[PDB]
Parts: sequence; C-alpha cells; structure tokens
Amino acid sequence: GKKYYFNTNTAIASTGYTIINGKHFYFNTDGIMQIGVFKGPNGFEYFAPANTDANNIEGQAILYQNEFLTLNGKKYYFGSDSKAVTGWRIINNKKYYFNPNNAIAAIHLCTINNDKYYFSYDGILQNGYITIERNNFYFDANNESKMVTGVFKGPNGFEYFAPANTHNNNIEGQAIVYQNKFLTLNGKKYYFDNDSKAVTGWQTIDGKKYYFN
Amino acid sequence: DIVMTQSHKFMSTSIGDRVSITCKASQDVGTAVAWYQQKPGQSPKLLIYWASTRHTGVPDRFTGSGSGTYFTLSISNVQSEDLADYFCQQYSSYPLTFGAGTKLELKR
Amino acid sequence: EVKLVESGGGLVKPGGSLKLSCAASGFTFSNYAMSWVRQTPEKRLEWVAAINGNGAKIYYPDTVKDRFTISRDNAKNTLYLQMSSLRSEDTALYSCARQYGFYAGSPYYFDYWGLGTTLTVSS
Amino acid sequence: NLISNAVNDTINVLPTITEGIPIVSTILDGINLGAAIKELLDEHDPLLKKELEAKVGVLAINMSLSIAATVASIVGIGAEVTIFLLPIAGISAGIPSLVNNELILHDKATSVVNYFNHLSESKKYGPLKTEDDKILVPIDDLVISEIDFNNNSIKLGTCNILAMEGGSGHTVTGNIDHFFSSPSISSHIPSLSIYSAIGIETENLDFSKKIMMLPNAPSRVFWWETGAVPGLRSLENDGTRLLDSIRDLYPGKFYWRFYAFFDYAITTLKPVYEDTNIKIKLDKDTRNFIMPTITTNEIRNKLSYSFDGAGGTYSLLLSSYPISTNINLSKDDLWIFNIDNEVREISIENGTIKKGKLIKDVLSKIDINKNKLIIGNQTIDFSGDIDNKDRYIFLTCELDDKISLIIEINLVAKSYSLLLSGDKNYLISNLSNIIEKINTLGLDSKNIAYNYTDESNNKYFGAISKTSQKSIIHYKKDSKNILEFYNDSTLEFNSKDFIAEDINVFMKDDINTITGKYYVDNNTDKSIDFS
Repeated sequence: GKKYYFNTNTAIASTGYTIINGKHFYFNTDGIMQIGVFKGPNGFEYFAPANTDANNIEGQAILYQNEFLTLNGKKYYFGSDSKAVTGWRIINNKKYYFNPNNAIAAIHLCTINNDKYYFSYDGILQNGYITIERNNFYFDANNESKMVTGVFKGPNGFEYFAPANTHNNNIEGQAIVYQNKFLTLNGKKYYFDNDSKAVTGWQTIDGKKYYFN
Repeated sequence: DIVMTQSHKFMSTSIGDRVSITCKASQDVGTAVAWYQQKPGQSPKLLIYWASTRHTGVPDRFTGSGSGTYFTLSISNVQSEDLADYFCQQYSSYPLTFGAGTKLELKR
Repeated sequence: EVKLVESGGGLVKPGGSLKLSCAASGFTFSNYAMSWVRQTPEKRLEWVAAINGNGAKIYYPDTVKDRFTISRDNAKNTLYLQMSSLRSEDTALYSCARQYGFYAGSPYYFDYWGLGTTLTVSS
Repeated sequence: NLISNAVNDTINVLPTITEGIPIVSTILDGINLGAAIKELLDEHDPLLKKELEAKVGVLAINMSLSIAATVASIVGIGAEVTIFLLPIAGISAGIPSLVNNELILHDKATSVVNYFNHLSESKKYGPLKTEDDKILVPIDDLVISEIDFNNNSIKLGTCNILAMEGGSGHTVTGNIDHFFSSPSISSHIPSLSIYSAIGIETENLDFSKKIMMLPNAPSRVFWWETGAVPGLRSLENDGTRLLDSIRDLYPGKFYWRFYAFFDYAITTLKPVYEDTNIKIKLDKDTRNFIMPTITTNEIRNKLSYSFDGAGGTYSLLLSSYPISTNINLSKDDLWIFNIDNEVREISIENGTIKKGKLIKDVLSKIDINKNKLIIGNQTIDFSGDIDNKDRYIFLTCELDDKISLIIEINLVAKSYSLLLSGDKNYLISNLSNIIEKINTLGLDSKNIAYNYTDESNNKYFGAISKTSQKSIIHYKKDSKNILEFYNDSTLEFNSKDFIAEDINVFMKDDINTITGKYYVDNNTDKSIDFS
C-alpha cells in the first residue's frame, strides 16, 4: 500500500523532491510517497491525488490556482502561479496570515514579527475587545489590527489595559482592577472608579473639579 | 425558499473512469450538503454527509468535497454497481431543497 | 434489522382527503425525527413535512401550511400524514424517512428511507 | 461440644499402617501420609485439606478433565485480553487540567464545541461503540447501570449543566439571538440535562461481542463561563446543533452564543465529579471486561464497580490505576482477574499503555480474607455469598508470550496455589527464566503445578519444584502413557510405554512420587499396586 520510486540507473529510493519524466513528485525521508503540500526548490506546491485535474496520477504536483485548501482542517491558499501564498494576504477583503515555515493560517494568538495578533477559528483577522483564556485583552483596529496597551472602550465602559507586571503578577494588555487611583499615558490623565472603570463628566476628586470627554 | 441546481441531468462513462458530479446552491450553505444514490426500484442510500465524510458501509471510492456554493462528488473507479442516480440536498434551512438528478450511465 | 413499512395506497377524487401510515421497528421510537417526502416522476424530490422526536414542533413550506398535517403516535410506532385538498399535483411516490435529529427538529440528512407508497389523483 | 464429638467419634491408637487397603507411602520423612489422607484429597478435593497439606509440602496434581478445561479457558481468555491493547481514558474528550484548584476541562469556544461534537456521536454510533471484536464505551459518556446482560437495556447518569437567569429583550435572527441585556449563569435555579437532548437508544442493544471496556462514568455538573471571542458566527454548521437542541429544549434557561452588545460564546467548562457507583448486572454467558485506565486522581477516586454474580464465567483486566470494585457472588461462579497491568511497570508513550519488565515483590504479600482480596495496590470487595467453601478465584499473569502463570485463590480457606501453562518443550527450555521471573514476583509457593491443553485436544499434566528445579510431566499420546522427568535441562527419565491405571503424581519437598496399579503378565486378576 506504500508507493515508492527507485532510480532506473542506481536503484535508490528517492527521499525528497524528485522530477520524473517532466512531472514533480515528493517523498518522505523513508521513501514513502505522500499526499499534501510540501516545500520544493521553487516553493510550496500541492501534490494532488490522481485525476483531480488534467488526468494526473497520484503524487503529481498540479495546477491549483486562486482557491483554498483544507487537508486536516488547515487553510492553504494558492496564488495565480500555482504556489502557496505565505505572509500577509488579503482574500475577499479579509486578512489571513500564512507562516513562512508552512502555508498554515493562524487560528489563535500568535507572535508575528515581535507583535501579537488574534485570528478567528478559520483564520480571519479580528478586532475589538477580545478575551483570551478568561482574561480580557484588546486589539486596536486603528494600527494594523495589533495588540495594544492603554485605556479603551469595553463592554461596561473604559478599562485599563496594563503593560507587563503592573499589578498582581500581571500580563501585558490584560484588563486589570484599578480602584480610585490616577494614571497618565502620553500627557493625558484618566481617573477610575470603585468598579475599576474610567469615569466621564464633571467629577470632583478631593474637592477639585475635573472634566473628561 | 432556497433553490439548488445540479449541473447535468444525464451523463455516461465507462468502467474504470472517474466521474465528478457537481451541485450548485443559490446561497451559502456551509458544508451542510448530503449525497445519495437511488437504485432503480429501490430506496435511496445516503453516501456523504457534512459534504466531506462517508457513511458506514459506503465504499472508499466515493469521495466528496466542497465548501460554500460548489460541491463535487467523485468516484475513483466506476463499476457495474456504481451506476445509479445521485442527489444533492442542503440542510442549512427548514425548506429542504434536493438536487435535480444525475443518472450515471454506461458507455457502450 | 431497521425497517420502515408504509401502507396508504389508493386513488381518490381531487379535493378529497386521505391518511397515510408508516410503521417502524428495529430501533426505539420517539428518539429520531421523522419526515415525509414526495418523489415526483417528472420533477425532483420534494420534502413536504417533518416532525421532531416528541411531536412538539412541525415544519411546513408555503404550499403545505393549512393543507397537510403530521400526527405521531409513539405507543404503536406509527407515523401518519393526513392530506386534504389534493389539486391534481400530488401524484408522487410518498416515502417515510428517518432524520438524525436530537430533540428540536432541525434540517438534516436521512439515514434510512421507506420503499414508497404510489399515490396518484385524477378523474 | 467436645463431650459430644468425643462420644460421637472413635479414634484408633494402635499402630497400624493400613486398614482401608490403600497403597501406602510411609517413606517421606517417616510420615504416614501415604494415601490414607491422599484418597480423601483425590476423591473430593477439600480446600482445608489442600491448605493444610501445603504446610507439609504436598502438591497432588489434578488430572480431571473439568480442571483441564477450566485452565484452558482461563489461559485463552487471558491470552486474548493481553494480546489486544487500548489507550488511556480521556484522549478524545478528557484529561482536564488543574488550574487554581477548579479542574478546568476545555479552555476555548472551539474546544467546547468539539467536546459537544464528540458527545453527539452517541446518536450516531449508539451508546457503545464497536471495534472488530470489542464493545467500547464513548469517552466521557457515563452509564450507570448496564443491566443489558439480562434484559438488554442500559441506564444513563447525570451530565447536566448550570442554567441561566433572565435576559431583557430576546429576538432571534439567522439562528443567532440578539439580546439587549446579557443573562447570567446562576448556581441556583437547578441544572439542565444534556442527555434529555441527546436521544440515546438505551432499551434494545446488541451484545454479540463478549469483551467490554468499562466506562469512565462519574456524575458531574459542568460549570461554565462566557467570554467575548468575536470570531465565530458561521460555526453553526457543526456539532453545535446539540447546543441548539439544549437551547430549544430549555427555553430561556440556556443560551450558548448570543449578541447582547458584543459577540459572546461559551469559553470554559468546569466539571464537578460527584460520586457514582455502577451496578453491573451479569448473566449466564461468559462476558469479559477490561477496566479503563484514568490518569487523573480526582476523577479516578469518584468511581466504583458493583458486578453482580449470576452463574457464568467472568474476567476482569485490572488496570495499574486502581478503581474501587465490589463483587457479588452466588453458588456457581468463576471469577478471573488479569493482573498483567499490575505486575508490570506501566508507562504512557503516545496515549496507549506500554508494559515494562516486572515489579519486584508486588505479589509477596497477598492479603486474602473471607470477603476482601488485596493484591498490589488494589482492593477487591466480595459480598453476597462469602461463605461458600467450593469456589475459587483465579489470578492470571503472562510471564512470557507462551507461558502463563495462574494463581488459584480460595477466599474462605485463605490459600493460594500456582499453576503453569504453555508448550512443554518451551517450558523445559525456559524453566530457569520462568522460576527467575516468579522469584522476581516474590511468590513463596515451593511446588508449581502445570496443566496444559495443546492443539487437537491432548492434555499435559505437570509438577515443577522451585528448589533445585525438578519436573515431572505425564501425558497420554497415541493411547499410551508417556512419563518424563527433567533436571531442568535434561530428560533424566523417559518411559514411552507406562502400563498403569489410576496414575497419581505428587511431590513432597523434592521427592516425586508416582502411584497407580499394575497387572502381572497382563492378567486382570493379578492386580498389584505400587508407589
């Protein structure tokens, strides 16, 4: 049940990328032929099963362009040149990120060039107020949909998203409890309440009146 | 309400070929499409459910694929017993709509 | 083991009424959702009605509301379909099918199908 | 009482060797044990007589076809159950993590959806999945009774979830409800069951296959939270239909994904694991069981097995991780316990169970009582009929791929005895390694019996002494008696033709003794006994 190829002049089982009679085949390091998307000399190509397109055989790299692919629940996108797209990509005005190691769309929190991003269960980029593992985070849409720290609008008013190790062995971006204290970020001051939410109006603190927009 | 159109009403093939029946939906159904096989003078038998996996006892030649509005049912090796009707139907909404029909005939 | 036998065949005047039946054995009843289908010869298959496990919610399309109905009796393992106002367009092979429901009655595929009741209406 | 039994009983104190004409064997350390005790042992096999002869050292082997067939069935069941293997419990659903002492199970929305997708497989494959020759429970699906052996039905426990309080304004559009005030999870307003939403076939099941894996069945309540996670709205075409079934069955009391002001979904899933006891009712047949391996102590300690005792032939593969077990008994019962997972070092490599070499002195201390047997790290509780003096409990372990060690334990007499099996020539070749493995196990029985039933139904009977490694094997081939004696590698004696009747073989310490009846010059009237 395992297909192999041996060379006609040396009888050696090929264990990598192999070009046979003008067609391309990929093999595992034990010589067993495999079906999937693998890295070759040109790049990433799809090795389809037999007769998917243009009467091919098993293991042949085929012309697969401008459509998605899903082997084990994964997401592979192939460009016009029948090669898998890596890096950032806009597909139907939605943003997906495929790794340079293999063309896998990210599905959760991930570190992309020393920055944290959140993708949904099918790889679409998401914005707004998002929780991750019972801790409330924020991903600002105004600056390339990345993770931020500061004060932003949540579901029950504004909350403070602290940096790393700010209050009670904190983590970065986490909404924290901050009860009746003062803060400033870039010359702009904020005042919070008993329920750790920032307040807005003609508020008086220690007998001195303040106003917030 | 929802309608669902199949491509070819009649098609023919020989033993040993591969046949890809294509079904198209009016709107998005999201992998909620099933595949049947009605023998003449017999009840239909379900083959593919959730548009990707096969029923218990269905042979390995019946492979289904598709997500969105384009669903293909493929047979890896046509035999004598693999010559019957083939139906598609969405189940993403209460007015269930079935396919028109596709009879797999023998090329003689 | 699993069988679905149905006995409602006949010929009726247009504008009349008829009642179908569908017995079941091999599997426990009131656990699986049932439905009726209408296999026309000239046209495609037409799902006509469906009911849930305990007979709570019944679903019809626009051409079936206030025309047909399903009553289910769980004690005798039967499934009915009472018809009315057959306007010479219901000549089809009525079949009894078993859905993969859980409780509510939701759109699904069918596990097993009935053999068919050849019902036609004419003058 | 002593007055009554002394008047009733008569004692002869005059020095006589024989009175009831046996073939007497007064050579063994000057003891008059010859046949005046051994006829009572060989006629009806008393358990106290066997236990009190074990303190002298006498192992009288049994050549009865019922014992040989029982040993053959025991070694066949043990061989099959040892041959096929199975993974650990919570691979498909379970293995929860202990985070802040609350046992969180699933961390995210798609993991919760995949858990309910796995639980929806009881509608597809039934409440008991089938391999080629084994009935298997689904993972994290609790069944509480399994009276299915008698009247073909099982019963389900509780797997309910916490309810929900009221919301302000509820409208449904596109199968996603848009709230105006997000409702809250209440620990009061009692829980909502899931098994009322799954319609499980539980009254007509098929048990053609006689090997069953016992369930991982504690009753639990799923505490759960709700986060934002605004990335899923097209996930509804999945096994979310079970969640929608719970939503529609309990109207206003459960909502798994809503749109109050933001997107919301189930995020976590925290079980409770209250106590559950499973009352398995057995029947006449020969059902075999495999106890599951659970790697979490907080789920492992909330389980108990309560096997009934109808007149069959049952086996149970004990796992390395102990489960509390209660055994009900009756008159006719044959209980088998496979301790192969107990006498080997157990490691988890890729989710399965791989057995190590051996464990030193794991069976040196066998606490045998009238109603409780403790072996290794497991306690087995016996009840119902704990006063029968004609019932044995068998312990099986595979010392090799061919030779099996069977320990014959009687509860009320508090005795254990050793037997062997496998091919005769292989056992003679590997006898040194077999006794080395037994000494590694730590058993102190000096004489080991050996009953075998080879292919084409020819029986072997044996007796192996552990000290100095002497063996006697007597077997019948081609309608004649063959008798072999081994000094552990060499055939020191061999009678290919052995004309004798009523052959009985026993050892004392290292002294083999063979007795019977001989006819002088093939004359029936010239009958001479011999030892």
